[PDB]
Amino acid sequence: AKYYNEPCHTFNEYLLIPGLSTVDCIPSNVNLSTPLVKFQKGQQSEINLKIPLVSAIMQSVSGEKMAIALAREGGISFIFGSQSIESQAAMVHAVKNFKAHNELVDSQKRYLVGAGINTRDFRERVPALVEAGADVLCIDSSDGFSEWQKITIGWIREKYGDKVKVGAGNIVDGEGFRYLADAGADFIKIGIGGGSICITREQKGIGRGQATAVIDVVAERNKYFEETGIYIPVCSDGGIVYDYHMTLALAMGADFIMLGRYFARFEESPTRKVTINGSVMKEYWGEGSSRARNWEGVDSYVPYAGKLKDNVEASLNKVKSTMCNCGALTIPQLQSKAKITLVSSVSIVEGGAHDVI
Amino acid sequence: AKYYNEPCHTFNEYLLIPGLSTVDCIPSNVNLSTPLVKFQKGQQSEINLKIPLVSAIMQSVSGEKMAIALAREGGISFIFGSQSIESQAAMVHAVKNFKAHNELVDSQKRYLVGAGINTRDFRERVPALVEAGADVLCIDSSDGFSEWQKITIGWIREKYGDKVKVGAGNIVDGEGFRYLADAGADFIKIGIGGGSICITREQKGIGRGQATAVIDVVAERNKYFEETGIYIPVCSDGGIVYDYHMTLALAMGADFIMLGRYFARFEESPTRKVTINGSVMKEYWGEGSSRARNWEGVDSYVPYAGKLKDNVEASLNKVKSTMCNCGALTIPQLQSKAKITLVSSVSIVEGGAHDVI
Amino acid sequence: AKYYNEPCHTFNEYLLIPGLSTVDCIPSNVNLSTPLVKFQKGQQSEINLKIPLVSAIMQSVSGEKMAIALAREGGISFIFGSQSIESQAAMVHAVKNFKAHNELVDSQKRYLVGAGINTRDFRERVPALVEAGADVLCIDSSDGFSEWQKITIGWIREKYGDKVKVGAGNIVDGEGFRYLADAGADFIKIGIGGGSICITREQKGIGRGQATAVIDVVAERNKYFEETGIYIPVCSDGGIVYDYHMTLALAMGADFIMLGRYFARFEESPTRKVTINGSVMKEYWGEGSSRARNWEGVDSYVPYAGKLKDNVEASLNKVKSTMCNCGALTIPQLQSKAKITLVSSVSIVEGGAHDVI
Amino acid sequence: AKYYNEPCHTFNEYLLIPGLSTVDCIPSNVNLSTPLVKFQKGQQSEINLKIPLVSAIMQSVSGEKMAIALAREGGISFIFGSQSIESQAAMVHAVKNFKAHNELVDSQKRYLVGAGINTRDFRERVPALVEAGADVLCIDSSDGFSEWQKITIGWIREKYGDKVKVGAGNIVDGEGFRYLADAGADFIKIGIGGGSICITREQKGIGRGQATAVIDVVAERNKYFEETGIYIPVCSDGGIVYDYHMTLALAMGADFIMLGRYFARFEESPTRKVTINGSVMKEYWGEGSSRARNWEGVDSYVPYAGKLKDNVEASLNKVKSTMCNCGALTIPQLQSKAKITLVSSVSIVEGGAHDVI
Ligand SMILES: NC(=O)c1ncn([C@@H]2O[C@H](COP(=O)(O)O)[C@@H](O)[C@H]2O)n1
Ligand SMILES: NC(=O)c1ncn([C@@H]2O[C@H](COP(=O)(O)O)[C@@H](O)[C@H]2O)n1
Ligand SMILES: NC(=O)c1ncn([C@@H]2O[C@H](COP(=O)(O)O)[C@@H](O)[C@H]2O)n1
Ligand SMILES: NC(=O)c1ncn([C@@H]2O[C@H](COP(=O)(O)O)[C@@H](O)[C@H]2O)n1
Ligand SMILES: [K+]
Ligand SMILES: [K+]
Ligand SMILES: [K+]
Ligand SMILES: [K+]
Ligand code: NA
Ligand code: NA
Ligand code: NA
Ligand code: NA
Repeated sequence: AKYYNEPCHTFNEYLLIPGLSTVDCIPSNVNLSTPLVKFQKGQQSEINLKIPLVSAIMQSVSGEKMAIALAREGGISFIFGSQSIESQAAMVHAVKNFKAHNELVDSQKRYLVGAGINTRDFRERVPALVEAGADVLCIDSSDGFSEWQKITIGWIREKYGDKVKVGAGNIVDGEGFRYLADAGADFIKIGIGGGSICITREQKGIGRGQATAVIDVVAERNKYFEETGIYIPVCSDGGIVYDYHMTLALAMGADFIMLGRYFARFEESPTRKVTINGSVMKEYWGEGSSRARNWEGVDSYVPYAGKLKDNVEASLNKVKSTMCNCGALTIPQLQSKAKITLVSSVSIVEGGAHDVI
Repeated sequence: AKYYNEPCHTFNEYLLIPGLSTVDCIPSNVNLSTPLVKFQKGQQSEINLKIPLVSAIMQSVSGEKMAIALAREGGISFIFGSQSIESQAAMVHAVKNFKAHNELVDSQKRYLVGAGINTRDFRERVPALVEAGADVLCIDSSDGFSEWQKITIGWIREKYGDKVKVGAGNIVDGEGFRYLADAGADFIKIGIGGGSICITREQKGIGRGQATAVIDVVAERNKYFEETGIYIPVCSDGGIVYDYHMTLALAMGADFIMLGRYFARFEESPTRKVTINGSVMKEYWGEGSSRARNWEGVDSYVPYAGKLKDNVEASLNKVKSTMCNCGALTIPQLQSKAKITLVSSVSIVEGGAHDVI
Repeated sequence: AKYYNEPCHTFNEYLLIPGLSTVDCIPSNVNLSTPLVKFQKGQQSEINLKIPLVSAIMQSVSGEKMAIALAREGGISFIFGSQSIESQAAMVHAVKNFKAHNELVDSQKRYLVGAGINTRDFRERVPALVEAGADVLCIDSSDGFSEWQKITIGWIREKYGDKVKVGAGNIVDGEGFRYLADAGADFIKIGIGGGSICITREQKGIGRGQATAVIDVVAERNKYFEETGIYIPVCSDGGIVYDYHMTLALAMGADFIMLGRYFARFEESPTRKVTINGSVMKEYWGEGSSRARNWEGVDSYVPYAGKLKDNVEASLNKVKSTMCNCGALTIPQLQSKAKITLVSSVSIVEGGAHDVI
Repeated sequence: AKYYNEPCHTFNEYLLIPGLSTVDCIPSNVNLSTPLVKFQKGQQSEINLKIPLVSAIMQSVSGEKMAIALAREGGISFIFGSQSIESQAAMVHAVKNFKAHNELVDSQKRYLVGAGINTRDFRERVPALVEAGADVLCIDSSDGFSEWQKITIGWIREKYGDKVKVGAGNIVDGEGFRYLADAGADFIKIGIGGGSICITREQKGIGRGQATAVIDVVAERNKYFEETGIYIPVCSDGGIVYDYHMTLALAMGADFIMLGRYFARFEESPTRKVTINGSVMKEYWGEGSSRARNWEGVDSYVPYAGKLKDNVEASLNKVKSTMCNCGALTIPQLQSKAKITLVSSVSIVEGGAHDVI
């Protein structure tokens, strides 16, 4: 077997060390634009998010309401594919024809929307999603290091060339990244085991600390870019617990972030808002739960947070403020200048409130 | 004294990183056969289990019912030797003559069964077990790095040559492995302190993290094979808490796994099924407890799990699925291709369900 | 991004190993004097504290009463600047004209006092503080690695030359130290995230273990001194939980220590003494709490400790005793001779009371 | 300041890995004799304990009854010196004249006994203890790296030559050992902060993990022996929680072990046996508690264990059994052959009972 020199680490084990903050860096001047799909050296991506957040490919997260609400703020949603082809295409169509500052739209001013696909019924599902107006697709899987994803991407390329964009994943190391890169993926998703509703141990025991996974994949992605001139955006998927984890993921090299729990708490998520003992909650279940995969996972509740807009603004304002502490006005600048330290196992306590009531 | 460069680690500190999964790897095509006794380069073992699981040499685990139930699924039980010679031989005889898909049997279609022996009354116990029809024997001890085991194996070789198979142990490092290998053991058992009912600290303070023990012994076993052309199967004994620990043990190099608690929960274990406050439990005590060694250990209860068959199928289906994630269709292929990472002390939390009710 | 070879550590992870204690080292012979502002090689600081403790620039800590009480014992307070310019100058004036063994005073025998300033209204606030009689100033910020601090110090130098002393901060590494050193700071404050009422994670995720921060900054400060002949005193700000942490901070190289919670517990702090369920407490809130910054932080209570005098004497007696264990009669000697070890993550338990009721 | 490459570790972080156990190693053949005072290469110590245990220099542990009970089993007690010179000499006299298999006695068949002394009144206390018949003395201090101990030992040598034996300590590193070795100590005590009733953090913050301290001192002691031909026995004082910690301390190089809590639980300790809510306890307080030092520490209770004899036999039987697992028939052989591993921070759980009720 193959072993590694260091153990893997998660986002909670890292902190950012400030860099020189100049007079021109104030939160309002920070640009959070980021590429969504691959491009060549010297070019710009054909699709750029206005904010680095995308909603998870989950029944309890990315419905039509979510897709519209997020696109309005500059991000994009990936309508879940764990439903009939007709039902998914209907949601995509509804988002693209909803209009019949930071909004993410196409040349026709329609909100952009993505859709998840599987390695099984893609020959029928992909055409339907394309006709419905899907702007980008993404193969939804816990282990993207599979010949099945290569086959799926291959079929798409042979039928649509590079006109149809498709992300692939998930992978957690350089080898997995390279395999999907060579396969033709437009963006690669990183993360196995980090999800809030994913209990690795009680399952297959496959995974890797999210921080280590991102750092490793990003190194391989940068090596790949230098070798081929092709820049492939990567997505840190899962493991975001606190707002600063967003800043860390981006600083470590991720172009954008995929979140489930974070968005499930909003009014726009497709789940039911239920009031339990005085506390308004929202349902949240993983795609691996029996409650979903049958149309491996856990079913739960998340505290109601209200409308997406206000929460995203608050989260990103903190990200922007932190970026200025690090001397960065853009994500690429943050990825270049960030100083990231690991924190001791025997600590973390000093970081939070201590010795006070 | 002699010290080591790194601290020892247990199974809970590791995770598997996926490899390339090909279209031909589906759980149903995975072969879990594995060698039980030593053989020379170019040969196959005289005894191959159909599944890599064997039941512990314990009064509360391996009785005749267990031996039949496990052999039926492809594994083998080691009838406890902590009973009279006549009583143990009777159980072996009963299993071998019970018949008077994955079943593990001899050339006469009779279920295979093993039996534990001690370094004290072997001159009388071994002959009885052989006559009763025992297919394999195993010296039962917490510290197999003993001249007593060499003497026992020597007596068996001098009286039966290589016709009677005998495992030895337990050891936790290369030196212990080599000593028993040179002594003539047919397979060597690994593990001291990892058992669920073994409290190292409150005892002698001897032991080693199970993962480190397996990894070290396997390295020595492979070195031994290259030097002598002799391949000696090794058994990871104890420390299995979750199904994925099985996959890890095998990936680290163990040919098969010995479990106590896992099997004690089944209907076929020889202990009493007792109902406590609405919960059906099964008794489970270690061989070191006063309740047993007198015909150092703890006496306890384990949740009733039902029939062995359904539980083993579920566990192994998960192992097979994980093997496919790692690109392995067989155990030897898994041992060659597995990518195994240690996880941070400051983590493991991200791995399970978090920040959700 | 830039990474580090080792994770950061906090004070609780360290212990001091005794050195040779001579017959002349008794607590009463220990000198705790220390420089407050920069000077050149061969010179002495223009301001030397008689004890290495200064009170935090906080509304709930450094009022006029605190400043007088601390100066009387040899330390200095930094009157909070989170109030009107007129109100702050009034407190400074009151301390300087209060008289109208270890007392810290000027050439006119008046108690010394400091005052915090911000990078916004300094053109008006600084002149007022100078006229009021402020002996030293200090820019109050969580991230001192800013062009704003360079501008502020520059304005002060251009208007007052080196006659007005001004500390800057906070920083946590060599780069931040060097930036403020070159900018002209008279002393540099170290620490981000360590404060008792600062919850890093629930904020920006910026910071560094206090011990590592001090050690790193001190190394850079010593390198700077060797290069330029300029010695810049540094202050360890925040993270002090136990008295021995004071000894550690000083041993690691800090010239003095800034504390908030420690002083808030005293009768002289400007907060209200409230009795809760039989326990007398004192209010304590961070400068980042809404309760303060509006004239990011937490509001709380700290156990009443009584008068400052008796508590400081007790704390420093322990520091002096420990210094003698280390063979040091002065702080510089402690910084040169201290033997400091990190303690295992798997321990710390042996250090406290254990296995006894 | 001086730093170290590795953090310090405690006994709970280590486990012993078995070595070859021969047929001649059974508990009853294990010899636990060990030297108490220094000797030259090729010689034997003038005083050899029959068991490697000595009772702490504490009011709540080593009284006349304890000294007699322990000497009867082969160990020695150090009558506390935190009492009047007359009172301490009386206890020593009573033990030496009490008679007016493994018993530790002098040439006159009288039980051996030790006595603690301080660096203050030794000019009067030492003569009294010598006349009373003390067999060995030991300077009692938390930080033995002091000129005061050198002076004390010097006075003893000048007045009695090498006829009066005197141990010194405590120290935790090679430098401290060497200082006391050159000063003339007959044996050196190791340990600061490990005591069960010693709360390092709430005090001076001085100390070192006991395991690391012993290992380091032993290395220096062996280097010293090779340089001068003088072998100085060392004592591991404090930190023993479990019986196996005894085996570890000895395996790491300590010639004998000093314990407080362990002995306080016995009928022979001088404290009161009190019954609390159905549980018989014994009082136990440190020498640093106000309750003692006035004729820094904690006052507590320890579960009654009964007579010393039966408990010591049980503890040492386990030590002997473990020694045989390691292939050692004597302490020196154990120190030469022991294989000692550190255990992961993320573990230790596997070592104890787990996943069972
Ligand atoms: N285990 C499951 O049932 C399940 N369902 C979704 N997921 C993963 O978790 C991610 C969401 O993580 P989180 O809630 O944001 O921490 C998804 O984008 C996906 O990669 N896991
Ligand atoms: N300490 C005891 O009393 C005792 N009895 C059995 N054992 C060990 O524990 C193993 C079972 O571990 P577990 O229950 O499967 O974790 C046995 O195969 C044996 O090696 N230990
Ligand atoms: N986060 C806040 O609201 C806040 N207010 C003050 N502080 C920091 O905490 C320090 C006090 O730390 P402590 O209470 O002594 O641990 C201050 O000197 C300052 O650097 N932080
Ligand atoms: N801190 C105290 O008040 C005190 N009193 C005794 N001690 C130390 O603790 C040792 C006993 O440790 P323990 O109880 O056996 O863990 C003593 O031999 C001594 O070195 N410490
Ligand atoms: K900055
Ligand atoms: K795979
Ligand atoms: K000392
Ligand atoms: K052995
Ligand atoms: Na904090
Ligand atoms: Na998880
Ligand atoms: Na302690
Ligand atoms: Na165990």
